[PDB]
Amino acid sequence: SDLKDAEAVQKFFLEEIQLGEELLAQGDYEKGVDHLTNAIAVCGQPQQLLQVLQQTLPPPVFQMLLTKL
Amino acid sequence: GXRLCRLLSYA
Repeated sequence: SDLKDAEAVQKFFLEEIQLGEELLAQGDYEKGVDHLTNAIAVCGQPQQLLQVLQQTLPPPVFQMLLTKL
Repeated sequence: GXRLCRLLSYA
């Protein structure tokens, strides 16, 4: 890992979170969760992100997100 | 979209 490698991961992470958030605002719960799942997948320790998402999403939506990992 | 990213940085 150089700076390019981490930078591409940070950028993907940020794009997916943004898409996740927009799609959910539009009520496409399924695709929004897919995007959030991609952002979670690239974090070695997603606990804090998950706690923030639990505070931000409706419970059944957060639930769903947990089943996908 | 973006408020979620902002919220995540804050720490």
